[PDB]
Amino acid sequence: PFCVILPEIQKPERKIQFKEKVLWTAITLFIFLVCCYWMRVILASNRGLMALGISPIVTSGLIMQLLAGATPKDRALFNGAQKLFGMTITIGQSIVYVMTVCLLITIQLFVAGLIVLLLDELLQKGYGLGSGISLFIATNICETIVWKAFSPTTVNTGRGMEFEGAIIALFHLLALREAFYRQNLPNLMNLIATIFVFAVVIYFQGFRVDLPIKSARYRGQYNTYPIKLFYTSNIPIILQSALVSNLYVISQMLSPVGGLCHYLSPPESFGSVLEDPVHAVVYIVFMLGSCAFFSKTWIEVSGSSAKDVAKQLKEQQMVMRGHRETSMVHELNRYIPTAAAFGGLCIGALSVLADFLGAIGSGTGILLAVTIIYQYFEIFVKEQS
Amino acid sequence: NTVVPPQRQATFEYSFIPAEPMGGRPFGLVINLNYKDLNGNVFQDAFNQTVTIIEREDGLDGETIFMYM
Amino acid sequence: EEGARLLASKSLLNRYAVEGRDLTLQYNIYNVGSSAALDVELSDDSFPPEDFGIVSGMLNVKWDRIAPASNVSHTVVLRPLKAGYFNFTSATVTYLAQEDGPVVIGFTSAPGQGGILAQREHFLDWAAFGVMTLPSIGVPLLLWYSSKRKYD
Amino acid sequence: FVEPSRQFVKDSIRLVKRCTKPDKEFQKIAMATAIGFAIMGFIGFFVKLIHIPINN
Repeated sequence: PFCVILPEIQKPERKIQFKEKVLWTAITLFIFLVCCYWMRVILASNRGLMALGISPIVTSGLIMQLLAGATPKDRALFNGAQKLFGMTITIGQSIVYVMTVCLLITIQLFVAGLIVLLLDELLQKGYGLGSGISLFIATNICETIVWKAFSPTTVNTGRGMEFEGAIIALFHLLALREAFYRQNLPNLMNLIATIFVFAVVIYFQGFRVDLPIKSARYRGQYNTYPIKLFYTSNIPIILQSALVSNLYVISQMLSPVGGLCHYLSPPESFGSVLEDPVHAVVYIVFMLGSCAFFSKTWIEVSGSSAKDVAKQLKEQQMVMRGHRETSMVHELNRYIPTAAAFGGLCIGALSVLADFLGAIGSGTGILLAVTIIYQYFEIFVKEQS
Repeated sequence: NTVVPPQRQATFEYSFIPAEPMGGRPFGLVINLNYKDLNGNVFQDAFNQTVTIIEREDGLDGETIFMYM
Repeated sequence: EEGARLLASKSLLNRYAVEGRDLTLQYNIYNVGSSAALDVELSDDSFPPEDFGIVSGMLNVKWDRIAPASNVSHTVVLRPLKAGYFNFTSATVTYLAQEDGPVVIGFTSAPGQGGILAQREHFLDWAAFGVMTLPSIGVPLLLWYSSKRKYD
Repeated sequence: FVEPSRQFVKDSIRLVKRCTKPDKEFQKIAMATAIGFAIMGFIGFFVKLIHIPINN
């Protein structure tokens, strides 16, 4: 009864040109990147007042929606309740920073309390660069694209000159040893391997089983219901394996590349590392099995199983050519359950191939990037006739 | 903890292999005599030396890696 | 006038020479200085008593000579007892330099383990192990050839 | 008892046989997708190269 004293915000209800979204919604992230758990950084951000602000904003929405699902009265409690947790999430990272007179440092958080709260609701309207995935692709591609520009702008030398760049250093070396030591700034060699990963993934992205579908009333044009080989967005599958990896690491750190328990760890080496295969081969086995396990369970909960798809098609009045409505499920069951199990296995195997080859971005994460950039590609092509 | 009377000498050996590549850069190699009496304090009575190496290949089998590249 | 003192490190040369081979530990010296050292001491402190036996009990050899004339003994004959895993632990070579007097405590310890299996029931061992089972090599082939001659 | 495993891989095989894949069609479809990916990556490179000149 005490929650009916907070108003909400308004939204536009008119057609908006795509140019405005592609030009304006893609900017204003520099303020968050002014400063640009190092292994754990790949989750949302790197700095520990800036913090991350990616997970908390969507977490507030998830909490409000689950509270609603646990009506104008409840509608007014949606936009108003996010401000309740908006202060909690901002102070949450700061107090964590304190544990692992310092009270004066809390003044720095004054600005950061509301920096990302305003942007949370506005970016969703328009092109569709929401769900925080637009933030992830921008920073993930950044570490790949600005990697080339780092070499000319790098001032640190270490042992060899770098202020003038390292891609072309014929005067410095020459005779010339083009096969230098790629232990720092591997910009010369990692680009060779990563482009192979880009080509292979897009090839497997286009795999799908096309199911003949027709309107239940009109004779004529036949459409196909596409069941993608992955059949699951990369974020639901890869995050469920990324989160558990992060959860494992933080647990061991509280309770691993050096001076840490090495019972479970991803392999990392130039070329190949092999002392006891009982560790390396087990890692991929648990990685592949978990991905298929995560992908197979996601469709059971996300309303994308064979049973749910048929209900969607029945609602849209779409039928198979020569099957009854009840036979929709059986034909879908021929491909849907096995595509999730095998698609999750394949995307996990692509990560292992990406990690082993040592591509840009340390292998993992680029699978998320290539899929989402493809995800908006289907919008881009269809909006251009 | 070597003990030597005056006007005599004792020989000791050390061996260092630079893990990081190096060339044309000597390091400290300072000789400090740590002799202590019953008081329990050590007085520092301290030259430098040189080291250099030419780098061609490294690793478990550097030659095959460079040939493959 | 220079250093280059004793460097008698124990290396893993063969680990297999012949059946019943007794280890012949040898010590190498490389010195160019014009001075001399005194009061050599060869002690077999760190040796495996279970797999290698020393000739003169607990070897404690004192030489105290620097001369091209001769040396007391540098061919230590370790006599093994039975086949198994042998470890080349170390060999204690200290010098009681008459110039100074205190012991130059130096012994080269290496984790070199080698396997020599039973010579009779590496090369001879594994060969004898492989040739042990005679019927399994011939009898199936004998039956195959009998079937061939009955069918051809 | 290992039969479900023998089932699963087999089903996977069937999916790969049933899935539509770019065959000549490989050239066309892969080239179009690669051109799209390259131009999108170029846009990403352009948009994320604006804050550098502050340090030079």
